[PDB]
Amino acid sequence: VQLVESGGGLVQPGGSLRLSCAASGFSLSTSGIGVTWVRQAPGKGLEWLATIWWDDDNRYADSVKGRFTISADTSKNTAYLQMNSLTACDTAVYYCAQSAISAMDHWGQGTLVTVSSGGGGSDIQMTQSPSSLSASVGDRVTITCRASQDISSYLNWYQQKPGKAPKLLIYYTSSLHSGVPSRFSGSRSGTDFTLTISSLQPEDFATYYCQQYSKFPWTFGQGTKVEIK
Amino acid sequence: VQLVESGGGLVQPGGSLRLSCAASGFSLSTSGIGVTWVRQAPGKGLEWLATIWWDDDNRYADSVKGRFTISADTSKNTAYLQMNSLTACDTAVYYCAQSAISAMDHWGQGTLVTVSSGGGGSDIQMTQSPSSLSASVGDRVTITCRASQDISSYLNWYQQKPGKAPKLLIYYTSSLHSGVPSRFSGSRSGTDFTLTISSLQPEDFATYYCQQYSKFPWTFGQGTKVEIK
Repeated sequence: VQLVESGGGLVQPGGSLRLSCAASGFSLSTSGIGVTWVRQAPGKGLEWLATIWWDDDNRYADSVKGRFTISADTSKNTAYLQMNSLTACDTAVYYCAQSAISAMDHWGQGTLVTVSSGGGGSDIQMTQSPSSLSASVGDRVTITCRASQDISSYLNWYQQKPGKAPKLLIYYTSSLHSGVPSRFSGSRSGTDFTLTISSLQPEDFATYYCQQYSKFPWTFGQGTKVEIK
Repeated sequence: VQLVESGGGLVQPGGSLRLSCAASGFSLSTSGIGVTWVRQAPGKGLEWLATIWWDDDNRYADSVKGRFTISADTSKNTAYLQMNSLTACDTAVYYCAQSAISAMDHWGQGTLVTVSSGGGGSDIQMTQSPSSLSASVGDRVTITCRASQDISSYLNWYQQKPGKAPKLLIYYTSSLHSGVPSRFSGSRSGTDFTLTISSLQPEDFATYYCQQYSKFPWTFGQGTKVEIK
């Protein structure tokens, strides 16, 4: 028994692909036989996606429901996975496997599906430090942010409280947004950027984010949570 | 200036939603004005999605390209995010924000979009231990796996080598797949399951996965990598 897989490749987001899985040495119409699709994102584990049985019964995972359909064509003795409206989160090696009556056997060799519209470059990665800090009212607080490439001074800082939308604090590295208290300031060293709170006030416990706009895509740091001691 | 957001909610995978963002105190047609959409997955940071400017220029992130479209309706002074073919990975609070000429200001209050077809229950979570182990040829090796609920004996074990498809080793807790060497065995204690390799051979360095089939969705453990010392 063999399952001979084909299809896959690099496709733009929103696009569609059909994977095929030709059965050899058994018939998809035989009572007890099912075909299952499983995927494995790069560096990750195994995720079940869908199973279809000889009697038409079928199940789908929520990760593909409403977008992918599984089928078995008894005239070609081939199973298919029709993927529509693909996203970057669907990037993975996709396997078909024989199910029988219950365990997955005789897996296909897998095919990589990568969903991307990008060139070969990388987005600008913003790294903040620390990811959390503890402070008391009255403390001086400094938060740092660095970019994976030169962004000149095209950096903004935002504050976000739980359950609230972000608020702009500083634009273009050092310009205080009008209405924001002057205890907030921003600076850069040419390797890094710093947000300083000269004397922390009770209303300043929040999460702070940097954001570059040197180029699209605009990207944010991971956030720094300023928490009470 | 205010941006008044509306829309969102709980929607099935593959479905569509339109978010709205009504401008107050400024006009979307004014030179220099843009509207940007940003999202925040539960517990995570901020992700830029798309910007549209008064002069029609626009940019989209790869995470939404081909599926979502942004627009500005000058007759209603309202901006929109049309979301199509939604996935679970799109679950997040979505914000609109005013851009101007460059920083995001006057953010909307955010709306939660949750993409799910599920009831209120949880999938069965399989936890293996350890996630990696070091061994020498000839060693006895034991790998454990537990389920977040009672799966009886409906558990399989698989082996996966780099670049290869998984291979079934044991089904229904303790049944060796024919052709697999007898040094592999499986057992259960009623709280846990164990895969044992009585004497590790060079061909056994691989990653091992457990998998439950008590119910759909079928779920896998995170894997245990058996590596050389």
